[PDB]
Amino acid sequence: MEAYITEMVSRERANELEVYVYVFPVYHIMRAWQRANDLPLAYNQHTIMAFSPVRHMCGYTPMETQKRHINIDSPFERALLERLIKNSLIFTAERHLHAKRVGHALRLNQVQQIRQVIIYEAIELYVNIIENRISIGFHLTHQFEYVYTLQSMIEQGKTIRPGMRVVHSNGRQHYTYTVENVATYGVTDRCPLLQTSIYQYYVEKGAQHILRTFTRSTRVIHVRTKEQRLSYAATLLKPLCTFETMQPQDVLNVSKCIKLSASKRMKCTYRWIQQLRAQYRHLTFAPNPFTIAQNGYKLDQLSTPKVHFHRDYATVVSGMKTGKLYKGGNIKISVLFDEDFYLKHHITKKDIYQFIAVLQKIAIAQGVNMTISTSTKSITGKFTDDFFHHFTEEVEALQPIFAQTTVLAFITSTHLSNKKTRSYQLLKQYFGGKWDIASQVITEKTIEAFQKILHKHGLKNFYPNDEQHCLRVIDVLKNESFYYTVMNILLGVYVKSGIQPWILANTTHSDCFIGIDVSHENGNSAAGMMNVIGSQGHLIQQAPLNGILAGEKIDDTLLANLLKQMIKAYHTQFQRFPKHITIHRDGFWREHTALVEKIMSHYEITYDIVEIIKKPNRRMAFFNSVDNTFSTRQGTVYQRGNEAFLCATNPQQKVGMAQPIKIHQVTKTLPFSHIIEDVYNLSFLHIHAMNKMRLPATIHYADLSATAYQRGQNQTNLPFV
DNA sequence: TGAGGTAGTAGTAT
Ligand SMILES: [Mn+2]
Repeated sequence: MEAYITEMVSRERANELEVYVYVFPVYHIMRAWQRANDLPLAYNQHTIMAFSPVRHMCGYTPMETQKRHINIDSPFERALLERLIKNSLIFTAERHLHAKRVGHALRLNQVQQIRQVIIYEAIELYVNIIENRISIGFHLTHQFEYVYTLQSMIEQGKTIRPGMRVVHSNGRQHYTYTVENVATYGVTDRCPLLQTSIYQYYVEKGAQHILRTFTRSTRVIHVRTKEQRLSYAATLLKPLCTFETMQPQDVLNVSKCIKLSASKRMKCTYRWIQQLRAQYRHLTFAPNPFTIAQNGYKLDQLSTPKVHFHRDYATVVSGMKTGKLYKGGNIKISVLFDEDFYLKHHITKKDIYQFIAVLQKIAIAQGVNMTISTSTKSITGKFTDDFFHHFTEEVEALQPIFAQTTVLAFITSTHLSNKKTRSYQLLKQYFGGKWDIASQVITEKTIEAFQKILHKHGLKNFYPNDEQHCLRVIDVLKNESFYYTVMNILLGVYVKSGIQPWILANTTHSDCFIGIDVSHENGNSAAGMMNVIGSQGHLIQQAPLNGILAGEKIDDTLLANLLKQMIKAYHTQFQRFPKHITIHRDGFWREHTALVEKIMSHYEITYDIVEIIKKPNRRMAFFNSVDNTFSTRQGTVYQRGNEAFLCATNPQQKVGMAQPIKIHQVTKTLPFSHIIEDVYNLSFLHIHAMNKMRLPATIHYADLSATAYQRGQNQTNLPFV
């Protein structure tokens, strides 16, 4: 009943390894040496490192050669030794375990074949030197390949098209290409760039077992990558297998296969790692090197925080069941009903308004009183099927109608999804973007589910302005699974109209939180800076944060202005300066710390900077020796120095296994345990959803805001539910 | 788009 991680710590030391170093005044030298000598090597700017002497120099003379130990005071040599260890492990895996290097991973034995789709297990490896100790980390994954070549595809009657991505796969070979155009040259005719025919090229390079499969019926396919413009036969190329291109039935089955439980995933990972280390011999490990005791980690268990609605509650769900919201008020809603509901799915405006009435009756028990606007009688029927085909042309005149209100847009899913209409994108970029008008979209699927559940019980006649019937519907929905759908819709409306459903019951150790998230994509790098002003969970402001481009560091001046603005916002809304500010960064802190120090020393505020890593590429679990099963516990921390792994979620077997979060503190103002607890506790502020998110609010809402900003979509401040 | 979880969809040959 002990904790495990997917890491190993070597029993040697970084400076106790005897390595050979060559210095040149150099990729091609290393390639020639690997070709001639069959050894693992590594390179850097002008240095080559090896575990054994290189016999054949291939006509190259280094100035000096040493057999020695590395200097652990130089990042250069530590990185070089890490590369050498990684390459030696890859070399061992390729020779003694039958692995292949595909992309950045090692393909392993095939595990399942589903309708001309092959699933291969894979694994990827990481090497780091942590204070004169060598640590090896490893992650399991999956890969997919077809069975049929392009020659079989052209035989079956299909047509090859430009822009399709294809793969050349053999033993110890793997290459990725894009189809340019099918050529009519044929194998017999000489290829223009090849200076001869494909058959002649292969027979010069060795006929082997490839020319035997060649025949005059095969075709020649051009290939376009970068500028090389390769070209060869259709017998060797295969279409790429990826979840995007796979057929929906294959997508369903393959997704059902690559979603393994904790036990299967961890047992497979450890089985292959033990097989690999039975052949590796440059480093040694314990008989069981996978426990956290062997890795130097400390184990801590966190507890669930309490939340505040009007009294303290153990969980969010119970508080939402039988509580009143932290900050209620009045909400002015509207309706955007398209006649396509009635035309295609036989849903009338009367049923929509009965649904909205049930929403109002649910909301009134939570201290929220929302009323329908009176400007929904002039237009009557305006959102016809032709309206959505001219949304940009017909949207301008509707602004006075929907001014200062929250729009409940009832739009059919086809209009939202179809590329000709693009209802969701245009609706968001107009309402929330140009007019700052919140809106919650509901598709016909939700209303059809509601009607089906009504039909299951006694529908009767839902009279308008009837209390007994709406109370009965509320009671029947109380035990339904559609209840969470209703509650998520209501929470979205609340947050988009300035309602705060709950806060943290207890105050955090820090006084204020600032979250930075840069999500660089294409040629426009938008970002979102937050300020969770409360140590209780409140939000005060947000930032545009879009000048930065190409995902580099934030400019010093803009960062200075943004922290100044955030501090001023705290001072104005609290009438005092905060004692301590904790900064959460999404990714790696690449900003300049001197400006932060100067700015927050001018105001006499202590600060801490914390990095949160969304994808640590590691997995943690508890092994139960009695039953031989791996499990996971929410709120588990592995601690080593100023780095930690946190389990902040509890999924079930049908979806997979929990993803840990990695936390890294780069300052020393506060204890690390307090920082870990704050990160965990800010993840219970999912005021938009009934079920729990994994990241803390400072960066979850930051990534949502940045995503909204890139797409072009104290008053309302979180209109992105 | 009712919402989250996870896991890949991610993050020198011719
Ligand atoms: Mn939403």
